[PDB]
Amino acid sequence: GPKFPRVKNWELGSITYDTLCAQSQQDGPCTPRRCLGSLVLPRPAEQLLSQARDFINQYYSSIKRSGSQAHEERLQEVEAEVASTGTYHLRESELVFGAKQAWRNAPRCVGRIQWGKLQVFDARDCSSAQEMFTYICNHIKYATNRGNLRSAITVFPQRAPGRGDFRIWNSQLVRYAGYRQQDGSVRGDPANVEITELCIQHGWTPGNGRFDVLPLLLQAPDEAPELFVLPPELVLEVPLEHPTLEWFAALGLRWYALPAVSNMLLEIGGLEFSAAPFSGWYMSTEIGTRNLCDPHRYNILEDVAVCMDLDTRTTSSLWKDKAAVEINLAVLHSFQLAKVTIVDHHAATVSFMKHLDNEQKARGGCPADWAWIVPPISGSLTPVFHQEMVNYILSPAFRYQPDPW
Amino acid sequence: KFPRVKNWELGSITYDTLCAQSQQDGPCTPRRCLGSLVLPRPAEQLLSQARDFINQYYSSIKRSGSQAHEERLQEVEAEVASTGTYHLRESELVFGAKQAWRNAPRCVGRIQWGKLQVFDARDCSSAQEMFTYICNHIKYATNRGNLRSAITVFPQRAPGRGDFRIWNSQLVRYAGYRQQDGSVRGDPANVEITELCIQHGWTPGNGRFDVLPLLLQAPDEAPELFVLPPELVLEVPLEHPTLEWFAALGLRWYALPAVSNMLLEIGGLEFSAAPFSGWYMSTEIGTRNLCDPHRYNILEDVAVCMDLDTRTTSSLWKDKAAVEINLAVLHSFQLAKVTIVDHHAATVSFMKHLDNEQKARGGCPADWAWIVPPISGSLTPVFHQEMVNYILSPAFRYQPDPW
Ligand code: HEM
Ligand code: HEM
Ligand SMILES: N=C(Nc1cccc(O[C@H]2CN[C@H](COc3ccc(/N=C(/N)c4cccs4)cc3)C2)c1)c1cccs1
Ligand SMILES: N=C(Nc1cccc(O[C@H]2CN[C@H](COc3ccc(/N=C(/N)c4cccs4)cc3)C2)c1)c1cccs1
Ligand SMILES: C[C@H](O)[C@H](O)[C@H]1CNc2nc(N)[nH]c(=O)c2N1
Ligand SMILES: C[C@H](O)[C@H](O)[C@H]1CNc2nc(N)[nH]c(=O)c2N1
Ligand SMILES: [Zn+2]
Repeated sequence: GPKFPRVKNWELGSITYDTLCAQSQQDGPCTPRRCLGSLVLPRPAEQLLSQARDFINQYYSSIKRSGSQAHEERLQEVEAEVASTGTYHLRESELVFGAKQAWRNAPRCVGRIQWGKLQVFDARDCSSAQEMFTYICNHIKYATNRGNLRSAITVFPQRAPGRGDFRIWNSQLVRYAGYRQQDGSVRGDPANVEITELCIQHGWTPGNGRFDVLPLLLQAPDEAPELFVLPPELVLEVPLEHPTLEWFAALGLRWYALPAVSNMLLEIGGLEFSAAPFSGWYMSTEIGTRNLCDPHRYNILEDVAVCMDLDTRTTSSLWKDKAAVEINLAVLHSFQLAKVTIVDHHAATVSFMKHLDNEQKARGGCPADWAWIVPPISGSLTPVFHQEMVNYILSPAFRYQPDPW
Repeated sequence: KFPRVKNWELGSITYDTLCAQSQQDGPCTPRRCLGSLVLPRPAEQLLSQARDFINQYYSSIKRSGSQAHEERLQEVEAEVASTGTYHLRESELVFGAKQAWRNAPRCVGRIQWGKLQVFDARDCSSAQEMFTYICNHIKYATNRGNLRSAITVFPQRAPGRGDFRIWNSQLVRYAGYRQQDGSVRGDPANVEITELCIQHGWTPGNGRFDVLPLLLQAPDEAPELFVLPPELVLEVPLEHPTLEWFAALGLRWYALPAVSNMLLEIGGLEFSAAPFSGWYMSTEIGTRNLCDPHRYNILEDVAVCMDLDTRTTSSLWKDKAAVEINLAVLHSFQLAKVTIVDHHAATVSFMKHLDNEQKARGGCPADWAWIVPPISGSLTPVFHQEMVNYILSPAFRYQPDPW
């Protein structure tokens, strides 16, 4: 019957039609001849005006005022401003709506049940690297909130014609050092090799531990970046122990409480906020499966299996699956004990199914990237595994952007 | 512009150029991706597919462009022009079946693709004859537990008449008996086929693991019922290497996975009954068949036996039971000496396959959501590997249920 993607849940037998994808203005990487959905990197003038008009229409709808005089004056305001300046500026309440809408729009986030609850710090008055540092520290203090984490975003000035960008160089506000060795290996987190070497080229005195917190490299328009060390008491970490395996604590493993992405671009109504770091809380599989067990990350699967006395010489003992489970349980248990917000992959995905049902009623669909939504252990044990998903790009949005160097 | 395909664990990059040869559209468009969807959203026609397939064949035997080739193309041409259809030589059929398996994007076992026993059953005129061919196939493929991949191919679709079909979705399937209180005894995926069997006269049982009969159908005839002789259906009792109470759950599974409702398309010709088999990957039995909520759904029972905290997701009880159940399956198949492959060995060998395919053909169509196992995804190398999905022919396809 309906001319929109049919979407099926194979566990419960239920069908829906996504009508929201109609609202996609921006193409993704797929064509009728080939599906490129599994690729991680999906490879103005009047152009700005129409993005702006579209965003202002979205704002007036969210407050139920489409067609009103407040609505048509705001449009006229926006084009007048572009008319003479080439760009325009967002009201405070517009920025707050657009930031939540960007989270809500993100196909790869499983945490969107929470989308309506986001503290938006407005930092569009910021004019130096020192000041960014102050805002960032404020963000971390508020978001961390002694372990009872609160979702938050801090928005720095938008991109502007000619003038250089605001940029945080690090990919997260909290990142462990990755030190390349003589023996070709790496101490710390291999993911952070490059940002580590940049920090050093820029005058940071490197440690040599597995869990050295990096300084921040902050860049204000048309200036070399500057280096700022986070005060250690601001950076809450959790030491990792296991509820029954007494030796697990002796491994000296740890992770930080606050995940906070700092290198993504927040785009709203054509405006481009190149520095707009955002934070929530972790799903446990991010730490316990990916960060600790990826072969190219900490890679601790073998060491843990040896302690558990598993047969690591044969795949069919499932030593990998057993070790990974215990690591995940340790992460959950240690966060619980420390009273630091965290969510397991079962709670997370159940809440995402609720989110999908909310959005079906509210917008008639929800863009979602199945390969990312499904957890990296125990996939089919979660209800998202059995749920078809339609992936597409809406604006406002979080986007990847080239690295500044 | 061709796709860049990156592996994120090793940082290596390929380009897929094989996809340029795709002639069929997939479910996606520029505006939206539909890859996680499970089901799909004249003479010159047949003639191009035929020419193209005959060209694939002669190329493969390196006898391309020449005499045997040009004459084979004329034969196909002469036959289509007069009859609106043609027929394949046995050795072409053999090439086509292997190539259809090779091209299947959802298949993690393709390293094996060159090793396929092909039974030509195109001289089949009755359900009875289909039954005999189906038994030889089971007997050959099972091989007392040393499983061997096989396909049996029945007579192709013809404009004039209905299809040869096997109603059952696999050759071995456990009964599912719906209760008046909604609930199911046996395998809830097989409720509708169980019911069809009874309607066509089968005496039901009441076990959790009662093996179904086959419903075989010769063209335009009511389907016919046939019982598989119990000694043809090899089964493995499930026990656990260290948990003695596990055996007592009375769980088992059959050795031979043989798909029997898909359509085999070669050279524009369609083979509506062409059952195929190989061997199981352990996660198919251990994770999906026994732990899916809408399958036998044994996760809670196992967790209670292991004495775990059921009250909370965050004890990871589900993850712990799943792992033991998969362990039980591998141990049990190893003990009965029946071919099985675990998901680590399987995905490791699929990686080697992508690499062979890259050198040979310049790409490999693969469906990431189906290749990555349903437990321990990121623990296998495939998780970390970008994959391009597209339809090449020869191919296995879905087709509608005959009832
Ligand atoms: C409330 C707690 C939250 C949880 C548990 C959560 C969970 C996640 C997870 C697990 C991922 C995938 C991570 C990975 O594999 O690298 C993700 C992606 C993402 N989330 Fe969240 N999220 C939360 C809140 C937030 C917030 C506050 C924002 C921004 C306002 C956000 C925006 C994103 C974006 C943009 C991505 C995808 C990044 C990319 O495409 O590469 N989420 N989320
Ligand atoms: C030799 C051992 C083999 C193994 C271990 C294997 C493994 C698998 C697995 C795990 C799947 C996913 C099935 C599911 O989740 O339901 C699959 C899909 C498939 N395999 Fe295999 N395979 C093997 C051999 C074969 C053979 C011999 C054929 C046919 C000649 C074949 C054709 C297929 C096809 C067509 C699919 C796709 C099914 C669909 O689209 O629904 N495979 N394979
Ligand atoms: N490689 C780099 N740049 C770069 C360029 C393009 C993309 C990119 O990756 C994104 C996707 N993946 C990465 C992280 O995204 C995440 C990470 C964690 C995450 N998890 C959470 N629970 C939350 C974070 C924030 C709110 S919830 C949610 C999203 C960030 C990194 C650099 C490394 C060092 C300096 S530049
Ligand atoms: N049944 C429905 N939808 C439907 C229709 C066609 C196909 C389908 O799913 C596929 C996926 N999967 C199924 C069989 O595929 C398999 C199964 C097992 C398998 N495993 C193996 N190891 C092998 C089998 C043979 C050689 S290796 C490899 C492939 C078949 C579902 C309907 C619901 C309501 C009205 S109609
Ligand atoms: C190749 C593949 O796209 C890549 O490994 C993806 C798979 N799914 C993922 N899912 C999440 N949430 N995060 C990731 O980094 C990835 N990696
Ligand atoms: C919606 C989703 O695509 C569906 O559940 C798929 C996911 N991946 C799968 N992968 C395999 N091998 N088998 C399956 O049945 C499925 N189910
Ligand atoms: Zn796609």
